[PDB]
Amino acid sequence: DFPWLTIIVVFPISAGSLMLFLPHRGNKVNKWYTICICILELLLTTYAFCYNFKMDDPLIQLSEDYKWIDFFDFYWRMGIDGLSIGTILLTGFITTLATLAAFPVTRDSRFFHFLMLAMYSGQIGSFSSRDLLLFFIMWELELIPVYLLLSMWGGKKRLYSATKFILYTAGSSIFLLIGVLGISLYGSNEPTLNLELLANKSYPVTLEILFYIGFLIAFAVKSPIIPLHTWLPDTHGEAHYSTCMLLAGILLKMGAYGLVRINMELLPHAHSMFSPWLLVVGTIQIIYAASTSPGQRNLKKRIAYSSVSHMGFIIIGISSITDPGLNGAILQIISHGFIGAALFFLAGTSYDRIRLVYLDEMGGMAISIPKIFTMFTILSMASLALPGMSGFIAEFIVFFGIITSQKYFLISKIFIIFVMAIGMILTPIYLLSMLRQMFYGYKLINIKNFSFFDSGPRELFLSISILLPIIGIGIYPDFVLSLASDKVESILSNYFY
Amino acid sequence: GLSQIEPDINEDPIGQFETNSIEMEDFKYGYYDGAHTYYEGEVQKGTFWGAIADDIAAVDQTNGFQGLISCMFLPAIALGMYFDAPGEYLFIGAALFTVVFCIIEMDKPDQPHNFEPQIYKLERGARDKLINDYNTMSIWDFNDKYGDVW
Amino acid sequence: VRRCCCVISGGVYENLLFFPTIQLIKDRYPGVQVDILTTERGKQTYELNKNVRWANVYDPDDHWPEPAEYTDMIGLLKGRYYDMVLSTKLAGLGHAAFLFMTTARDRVSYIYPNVNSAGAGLMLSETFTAENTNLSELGYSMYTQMEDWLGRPFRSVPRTPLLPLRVSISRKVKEVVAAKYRNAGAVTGKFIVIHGIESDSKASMQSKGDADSLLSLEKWAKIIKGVRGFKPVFVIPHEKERENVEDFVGDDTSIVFITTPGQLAALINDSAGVIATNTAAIQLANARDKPCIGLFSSEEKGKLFVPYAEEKSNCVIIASKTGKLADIDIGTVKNAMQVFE
Amino acid sequence: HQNVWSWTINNEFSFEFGYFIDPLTSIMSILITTVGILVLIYSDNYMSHDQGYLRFFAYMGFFNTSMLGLVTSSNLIQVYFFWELVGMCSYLLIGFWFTRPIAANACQKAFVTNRVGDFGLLLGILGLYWITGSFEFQDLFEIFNNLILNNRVNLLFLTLCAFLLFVGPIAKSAQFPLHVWLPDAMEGPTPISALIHAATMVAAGIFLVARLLPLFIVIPSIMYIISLIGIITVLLGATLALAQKDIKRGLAYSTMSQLGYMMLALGMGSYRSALFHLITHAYSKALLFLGSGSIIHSMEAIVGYSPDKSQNMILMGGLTKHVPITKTAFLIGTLSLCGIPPLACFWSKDEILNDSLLFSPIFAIIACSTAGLTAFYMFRIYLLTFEGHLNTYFLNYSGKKSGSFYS
Amino acid sequence: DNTILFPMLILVLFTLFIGAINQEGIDFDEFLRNATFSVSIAFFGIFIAYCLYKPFYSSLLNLTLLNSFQKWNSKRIHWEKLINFVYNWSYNRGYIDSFFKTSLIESIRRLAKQTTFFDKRIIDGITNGVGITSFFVGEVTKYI
Amino acid sequence: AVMVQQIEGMRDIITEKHVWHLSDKAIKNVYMFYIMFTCWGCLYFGSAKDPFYDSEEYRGDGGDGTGYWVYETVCISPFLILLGKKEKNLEMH
Amino acid sequence: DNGFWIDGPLPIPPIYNNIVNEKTGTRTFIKKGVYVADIGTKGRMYRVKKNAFDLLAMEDLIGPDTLNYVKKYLRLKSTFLFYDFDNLISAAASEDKQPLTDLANRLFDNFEKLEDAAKTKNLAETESCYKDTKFLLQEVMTRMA
Repeated sequence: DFPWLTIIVVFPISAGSLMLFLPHRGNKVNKWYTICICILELLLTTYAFCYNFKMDDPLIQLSEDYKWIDFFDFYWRMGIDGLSIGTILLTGFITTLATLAAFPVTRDSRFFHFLMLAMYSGQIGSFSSRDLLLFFIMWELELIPVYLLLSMWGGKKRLYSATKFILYTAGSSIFLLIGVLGISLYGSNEPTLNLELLANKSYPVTLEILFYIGFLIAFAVKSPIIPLHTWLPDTHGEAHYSTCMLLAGILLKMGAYGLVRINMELLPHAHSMFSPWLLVVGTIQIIYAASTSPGQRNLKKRIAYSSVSHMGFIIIGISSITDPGLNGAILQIISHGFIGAALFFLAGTSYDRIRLVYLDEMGGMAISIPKIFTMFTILSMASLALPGMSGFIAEFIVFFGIITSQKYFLISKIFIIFVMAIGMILTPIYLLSMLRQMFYGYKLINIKNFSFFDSGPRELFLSISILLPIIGIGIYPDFVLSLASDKVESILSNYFY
Repeated sequence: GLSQIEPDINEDPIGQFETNSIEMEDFKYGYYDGAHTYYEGEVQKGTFWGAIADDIAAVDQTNGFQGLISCMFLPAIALGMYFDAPGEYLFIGAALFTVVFCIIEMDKPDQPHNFEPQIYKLERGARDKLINDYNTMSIWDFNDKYGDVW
Repeated sequence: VRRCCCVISGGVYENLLFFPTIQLIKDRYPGVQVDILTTERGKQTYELNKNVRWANVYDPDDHWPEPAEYTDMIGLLKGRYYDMVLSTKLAGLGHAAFLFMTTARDRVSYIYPNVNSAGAGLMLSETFTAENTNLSELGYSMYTQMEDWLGRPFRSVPRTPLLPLRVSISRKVKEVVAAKYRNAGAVTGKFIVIHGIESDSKASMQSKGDADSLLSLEKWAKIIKGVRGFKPVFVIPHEKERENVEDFVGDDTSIVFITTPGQLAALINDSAGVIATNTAAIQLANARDKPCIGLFSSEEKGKLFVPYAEEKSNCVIIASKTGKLADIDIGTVKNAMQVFE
Repeated sequence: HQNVWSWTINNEFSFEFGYFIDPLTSIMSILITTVGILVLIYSDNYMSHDQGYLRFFAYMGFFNTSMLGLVTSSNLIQVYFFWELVGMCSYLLIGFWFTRPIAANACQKAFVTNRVGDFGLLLGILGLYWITGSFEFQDLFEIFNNLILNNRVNLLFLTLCAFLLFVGPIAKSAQFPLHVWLPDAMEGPTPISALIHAATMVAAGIFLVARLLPLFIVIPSIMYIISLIGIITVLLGATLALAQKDIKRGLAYSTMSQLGYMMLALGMGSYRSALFHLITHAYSKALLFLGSGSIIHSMEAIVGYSPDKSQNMILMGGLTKHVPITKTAFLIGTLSLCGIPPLACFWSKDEILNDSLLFSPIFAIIACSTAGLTAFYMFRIYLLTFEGHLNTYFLNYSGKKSGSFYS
Repeated sequence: DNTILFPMLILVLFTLFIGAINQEGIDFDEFLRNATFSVSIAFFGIFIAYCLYKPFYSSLLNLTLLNSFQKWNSKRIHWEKLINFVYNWSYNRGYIDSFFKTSLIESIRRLAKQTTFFDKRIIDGITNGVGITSFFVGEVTKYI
Repeated sequence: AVMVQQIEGMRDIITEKHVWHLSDKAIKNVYMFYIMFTCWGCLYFGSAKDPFYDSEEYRGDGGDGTGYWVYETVCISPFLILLGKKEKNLEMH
Repeated sequence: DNGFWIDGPLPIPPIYNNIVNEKTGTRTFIKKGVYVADIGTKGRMYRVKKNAFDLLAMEDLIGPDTLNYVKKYLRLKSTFLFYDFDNLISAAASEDKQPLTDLANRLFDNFEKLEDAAKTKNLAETESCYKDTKFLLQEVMTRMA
């Protein structure tokens, strides 16, 4: 009918490649050019999502297939699921607000905003592609640009974190390549790559477990799984707020979404073997990443471990073979996208205002920056799984998917729920420790001579714009469930028989 | 901040967990926390419209037209429903609004906070990118201090 | 060489006595961008060199660092592309691998005398076996092996000293320390620093080999009462001592809070006299030809930390007859009256 | 009436957010609305000399909304929703004076304690969806009458789930394990010391047990657990307030004792006497807290603003001469807590002991002993403040007043 | 001010009106012996508070008894332990706050330092040791 | 909608059960309106006087918009004063 | 069958020898995984009434551009009703068993017709089928009550 997803995906790069030299040597022109491009792309995404996306049909919509390389059977397969459209809209929203938050950047702002648009294309390419090797292309295409907007923008030891991240992510993308090679070649007669043609194959268990290992080592670092999670506290905690609010906002969700696409509905009989252990891993992950966070003096590494902790509920909902579990996983993907994005945004602006990082220093700054104080408090409440925010309904529907699970038995459900809900005691501890360390207090040397600037209207709009979906999803969760739940049944129909 | 000299290391790393606030021994209640300040009598008028429009005027780079369209945009999309149901007209108009806003945001003023940090030396008003198309001033090499005073 | 690292350690004192070595390096080769990977309290001293570039903070004597920090600094020394290292961290294997992992053409380091340097020669160009394992106990020189290697006779003369310890103060530190002592009861010309106070703080710049280096206050009260006042300004390492000093020597005495050695040298340059005990104040006084007296706990430590007392003709070195820093407090007053006017 | 709606309909969810208007709801609604209105009127002038004063009423309005949604609650989903929102508003109100770090420690503790309670509440309401598959109150009361006669449900699991469901009320009503949040919640304002407890929020921990009594009397060992927690925290509420030099902390420990009396009355199965005790306590101890705030704002003119001085009950001294209306208010409130029969509220405690003394020997004579202790420390609180000499301008102690007089 | 009194007055009206609430416990949802016993113990607590905290110039008790009170308790040795323990109880807050801030939140803080140690040193140690070992073997096989 | 339910213990219940939903199209429309609001704010508040990142506090000292500008600045200004000190010693202090 | 986490097929709950099915297949409104709580015969008898009351009070939900949620609530509460009728029939008194399973069959054929009308976004046929299924819902509600 019309190449929709293609002009979604290629448009940021094809519009940032119009900045070849573009002799305007201030940040104004390219800043406004690229925020205009990002708004245009977000509106294209919405007009695809509103008037050309049926929310009831749990099948591939806006499908589009070309022929790129005939030897690999490598197409340009594009497609939207119920579990992928939410991540696509989240990509649009969060990357748009990221380039909004990057308004004050002026170092090499042309290159910065171009790499932002490159990430903006690559993430939607990873979420919208129904071809395995194309999923790998758009996985590794959001690897160099993130490196370049992580090593030259943001963070003290930015070079260490950037090389750690790029080598960790490449050393896992090679496992992803082992997986796609295994499935494509040793999948069946007539080797293919189209996931739509691939989701109804045999894959005997001695080979399905091998593919599941090859893909779980790939997605275990992007959605951090606690053996392989050390890239995040260095990467997020030493990055700029505009990059970090999509490193946690949408880049962390591939790997959680991937565990749904190429693990949950492509390798179901092996996921039925591996999810019992992914459950224990996620339950230990919540506690581990909620107990490491009080260990961090740093402000931003605290929120990086917070993201490692909140990914545990997504790991649990994925390993919960249920409709509630996976719907809670997708809902937590989106909820923590908003939450972690805005939290890293506010931590970066707080560092820019205060120019202090550790929580031992940086005492009471609430009277100095009250707007930042209240937005950080509201978003800590949203991180807290507080009702009225999307975090609560996420971190409750995942519990409900546990307690209504047919896979697991009560002797295990009790232990799992207990270790999960200790997480919501430990999460108050670190979040309100951060709040009382960085905002509650009085420093006698900071009386009036500093008089820092408050949250400007731009940053206030950032935080409020990321808050309103959190509130709207806390008061009415079916802004996120209703676009996925039907598709979730199309997952679980592969599991019960 | 600046810290031209090297700062003094604190011999008391107060604690990994407890905040950096003063103790209750030295805390003057009421005046610090604002629990006994705000004696009404030093307050001012401006009842909720003489201080909203004052705050809008406090933070605004919008001219007559850009700004009027900003005030009339969201009412147009709000009346995109509950008055009619156009459809793609809303998105085409919103894209037109975004593009004309971005073309307008190629402002005649350049506001030197937009420029690089290395530009802030002095006398930057004599630099005029505001009027001079094709500036042709090789100062963005950022490896040597050229005298651009001409 | 073109870029030269330095992985030195010890704190304030040991980083101070490395300035002759760095000036030696910059005198040996024409242009050397020198860098220092030292501990905190050591970077501050590197305001006073005018021969260094970066002066990062590592604390190489940690032995058990965060692998994030360890790998960060390894990659940093790699990406700066050095040609010499010159550690004087005093460790063999383990640290020798840390210098080897840096792409350096000439790895130079000190070495433990014990078995801990089991395989340091496999990675280093120079060995420099040492003494006492506590190199600052060796005294002021502390680098004679490193110096007598640096600029050995290959074409020209070594010239290992260049008027030893030419420290140099900036104008901003001078201005702020001037405002400090003018907020005190002192005038820029006629005042005398002290910098010996009983405390528990690393800002007194003592040593790594001297324990009884800092003198009490009641004995310091008797010392300063034995001398007529040339307005002795007291140099505390921490504010907790201020209310102690006023409790001992009197409220009228003016106290100046200095912990940064750069601020201390800015105080020395404006002072016309020094009564320091074995801290960095003695060497900052011998720098810029200022008159010290230099109390010590023994003539051995006095000769070790001040070997060139016969070359400045003002630093009339004083010691204690017995140990434990119990000095005479009588003749020190006499030659203090002699030298300060 | 149970006017339920539908929140989400995707899978097993089928969530509702309805309003179970029962006698207990109606009690809680009047008890919230009346005391909230009066505390708002109180805070109109208590906080008029506050710099950040409108955010206090933002928190208070959200707190009243949250509690009114908690008590008007058809399913454990909405109960839980508004339970944690009450915890949020408690955090914000207690750390309302964020500048003072003692309030920071207070609010961080309060929310952590409420979430140690909400841990139990969550993995209890999920245990009830396991045992029953309900998420509603209409079905739970019609299931638990016959559920315990089946075979798959383990009675040990049922009492475990019920104890965890009670752990929430333990935290909100300040019972023995999670009682530490209440005497440290005085670092915020006094209006919140009237509304957080002696009012809506600690009344919520009693409301939940009163609402789940139809499925706690059936479970065998949970009722003794509730009685034991209440009888432990009536003496931990009583032996604590005997020597608290502060006014608000003493009233808070007295509240911690009266809430234990209510949990004991629920532990006796007395569905009505617990709620009458709650009503009279929440209209008496709220009065005492408003009187304490008026005492305090009378004392600020003496000793300036310092909670170690302007709330120190010892140097309050004598205020019957100066503030007579507040004297009568505090006197009526304290005599209502002591159980004075004609001009006060003895009959609630009369029904308590009448339904208690013929139940068990352990939970009767010690309850009466703690009632005597209640009379003692509450009248100490009254006497050290009101009856006597001022103890701050006293010319045997205050030399400044002497030097000012003999000019 | 009056707007602080008006809430107190309404709450006085309530707690005086609530004290008389043919009953409506059934509609909505040893009588004098128990009453006088409960009033006896309550009046006993009242009296123990009165004889101590009510001053002598305003107490309705007789001076001949109030002097014998202190005469019987002029030693203050058996009260110097009871009052001591009661004040220790009320000041240490039953020692439960100290127990929790020594074994529950300090336990969690020790556990947090332990877990971030395990993360930064010996599971980030492996991830960083991959790179350290690659650097080291590179320099070794470069110089051997 | 109206149902009377008998229960042995307490009372009768008059449940109502208004099962509703926002609907598939209205959910799309609120997504639409919120994205349009995000556009409006991203443009307008982006064209607002950002008071912090305009003054000589941020843009003066360094102010590139990074997070390493503080650390590289306080690592460079030591080097700049050291270079100026060497220039001063070049001309006899 | 290693105690915790039975693995492999993740079986459905069974159908115990009843004619409650369709005889041209089992049934089509069956949600695959739902945690039907094994309460007891009185509890099942009341939960039938509650789910039938839900499906009955689902009248407001029906309308244009809302049939997806109609289908979802239908198949959900009808799956609950299915398993509850299964346990009620399997634990019946053997004299009210046959009328009850015929009642369940003539109720579930109508639920199947309703799901076929709502999944296909057929609004008018959905409502015209909702008429007699509402008759049947009131019928089962007055039977269980």
